[PDB]
Amino acid sequence: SLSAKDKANVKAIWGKILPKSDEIGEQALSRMLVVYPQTKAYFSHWASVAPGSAPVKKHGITIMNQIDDCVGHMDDLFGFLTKLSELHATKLRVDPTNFKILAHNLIVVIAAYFPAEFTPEIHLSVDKFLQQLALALAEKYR
Amino acid sequence: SLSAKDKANVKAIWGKILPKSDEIGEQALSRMLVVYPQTKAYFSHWASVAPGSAPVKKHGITIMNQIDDCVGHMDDLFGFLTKLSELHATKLRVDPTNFKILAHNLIVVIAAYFPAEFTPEIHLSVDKFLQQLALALAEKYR
Amino acid sequence: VDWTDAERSAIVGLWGKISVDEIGPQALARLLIVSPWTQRHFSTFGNLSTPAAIMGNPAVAKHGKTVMHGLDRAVQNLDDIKNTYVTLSVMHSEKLFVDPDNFRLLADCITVCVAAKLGPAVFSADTQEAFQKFLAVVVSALGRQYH
Amino acid sequence: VDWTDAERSAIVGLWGKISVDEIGPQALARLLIVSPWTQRHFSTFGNLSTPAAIMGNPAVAKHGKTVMHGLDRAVQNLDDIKNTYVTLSVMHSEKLFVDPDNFRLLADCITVCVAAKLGPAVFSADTQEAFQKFLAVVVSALGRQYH
Ligand code: HEM
Ligand code: HEM
Ligand code: HEM
Ligand code: HEM
Repeated sequence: SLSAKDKANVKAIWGKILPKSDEIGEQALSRMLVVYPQTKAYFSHWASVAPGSAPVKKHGITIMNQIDDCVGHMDDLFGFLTKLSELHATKLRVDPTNFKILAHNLIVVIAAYFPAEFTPEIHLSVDKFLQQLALALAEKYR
Repeated sequence: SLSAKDKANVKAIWGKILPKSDEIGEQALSRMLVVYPQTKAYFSHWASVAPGSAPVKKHGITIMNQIDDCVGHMDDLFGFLTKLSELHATKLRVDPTNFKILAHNLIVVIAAYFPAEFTPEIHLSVDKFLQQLALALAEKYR
Repeated sequence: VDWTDAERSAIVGLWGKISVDEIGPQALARLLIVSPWTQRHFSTFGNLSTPAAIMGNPAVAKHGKTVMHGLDRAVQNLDDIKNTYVTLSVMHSEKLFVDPDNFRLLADCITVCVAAKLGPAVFSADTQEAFQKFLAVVVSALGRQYH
Repeated sequence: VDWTDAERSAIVGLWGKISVDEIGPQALARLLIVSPWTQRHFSTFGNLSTPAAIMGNPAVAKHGKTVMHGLDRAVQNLDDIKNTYVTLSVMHSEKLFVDPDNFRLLADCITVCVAAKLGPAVFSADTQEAFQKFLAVVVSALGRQYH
């Protein structure tokens, strides 16, 4: 569970992330696909899974918009994510172990874009946030 | 989170487990230690980590007694495990990734002892239960 | 991978006491129920509406046998498992689009079914240690050609 | 392991362009804060009670340097990493009792610190692919002698 300090840290770093949200989403998704190619199994219907390609940019925005929205729902991430959990479980049938893979790549991207701001304490809070987000996405499985 | 059907399935199989609880604990712990020797890092202070040895039998009881009690608290596993979570995190400093390893070995042992009863549906509910138990043990970390 | 003589002996000995034709169908049916996202790949296999339907499904069963006999050549040459699965690996990646994490989940179901079949004395901690090591090498080999 | 020429060049180039004496302390401090159970191994190293204390801790800094210099030999021979770490693996297991999952967590902190230092254009997706592969081989090698 997020403490008040964790929540404050997440909101603070998102102040930096927000103006670059589309680019950060593209970067994070691109890195997930290339660095962890196991994840490509879900995206073979796209015209490309290359970094910076049209489908990757488009879906990078979809992911990051959702994560941006979650920053405003940190008091009840599970309820906020119920319909999206159902979608990933029942419609898309995504093995939920992949959620932490995306989280890792987003962390790497945030570090790359905001090195001075992404201190170990901020990193800890962001990791706690993204782990809870992953669990919320896994909630309606099985 | 567990459905009523999951809870009923867990209680039903625990009716088989309880008369053999001590033996099942020692089998599950023995297999964790031997099959996943990464876990031995936490038990170097014992006289032995050999299957069926006195320290392994004693601690297998400790673990299973706790999991047995959890079956009676399926409506609030997180609350029930709050102090045990803080103990593993702060006193023992166990990397929480290990909790899933113990769960897997317990599942293997239940299958070995109750093959006819441990159907895939029962297995599914037990896995859901042990995954929640692991998350409850991880809840007070960081 | 470096096998100890004990591990080598235990893998060959264990494999020899199970019927791949029985365990395969049980493991695959178990996977589809315990990790149900895996059903993504078998919707053409007929009736999968219920656990009972999955358990009685003859197409699932035939395929479980194929999976298990796929492990035969790994047991046959424990020293060349990486190269044994090259073709199978690209097929599962590029043709079937199977998330390779599901190989791990299937292997865990195979372990459960073998333990249920043989019991805790025959499927001892040391036998499980060797079998787990074997399954991990196989699972790595199956994911090897994913790019 | 079967490195592509692109992977080899990416790893060697990356390693040559970072300051290991800078990155090591950063990564180890990051590990102790983000994965605090790792503090188990460093309680003789002074004050670790707060993030600031860990980040300003000189013993932690020196140790982070030796970790990174420990990776030099892997970079110097990408084709023999398993043998490079055999004795270090025995040591971390039998003398130090380090849970080898912490190797993975440290490697992830190294990635974070390298990304922060180099930025997203120099530490591109392909460079990260190669560096992740490198770290995975090292982590495997460090865990190999645990029994
Ligand atoms: C963990 C953070 C994640 C978030 C916030 C997220 C969010 C989303 C959202 C908002 C959608 C659009 C759903 C709709 O159609 O209304 C989506 C779709 C999708 N997601 Fe996720 N997702 C996450 C992780 C993942 C991961 C790790 C994978 C697989 C490796 C994945 C696989 C997919 C797929 C295949 C689609 C459909 C895209 C398409 O068909 O073009 N998701 N996700
Ligand atoms: C996931 C299910 C688990 C349960 C229900 C459980 C339960 C317990 C309980 C009840 C105790 C006694 C606490 C006390 O002193 O009051 C304990 C101790 C301990 N646990 Fe766990 N535990 C679990 C998993 C693990 C795992 C996976 C590890 C490490 C691989 C671990 C490491 C330890 C250690 C080292 C002790 C102290 C034992 C000693 O020093 O003799 N636990 N556990
Ligand atoms: C122990 C791991 C596995 C092994 C050894 C294995 C092996 C095989 C083999 C030998 C074939 C037949 C290849 C041929 O026709 O030439 C096959 C096909 C297939 N496997 Fe796998 N497999 C494994 C895991 C999985 C998993 C986890 C899934 C999905 C959840 C999967 C999905 C499939 C599918 C969909 C086919 C093609 C079925 C068809 O003909 O329609 N496999 N596999
Ligand atoms: C990238 C992975 C790692 C590498 C390459 C590495 C390498 C090394 C090396 C070269 C030494 C010096 C050995 C000697 O004095 O002969 C060492 C010592 C040590 N390592 Fe590691 N290590 C790694 C990860 C870890 C982790 C994750 C931990 C604990 C969380 C750890 C705990 C220790 C401890 C406690 C010592 C001895 C400390 C001392 O005596 O001052 N290592 N390591």
